[PDB]
Amino acid sequence: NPQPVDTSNITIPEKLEYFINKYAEHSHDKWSMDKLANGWIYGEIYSD
Repeated sequence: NPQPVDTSNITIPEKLEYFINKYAEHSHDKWSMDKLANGWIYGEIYSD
């Protein structure tokens, strides 16, 4: 039985919000670079 531990009994510290932001630019940057490497094109219109 996969039992992830309960999560409602904890709250995110406020000091970690800046941290969450930073790792999110980290992830966005790596996602941008690797999709550019794979061939995803950058532009001003959304065309899959």
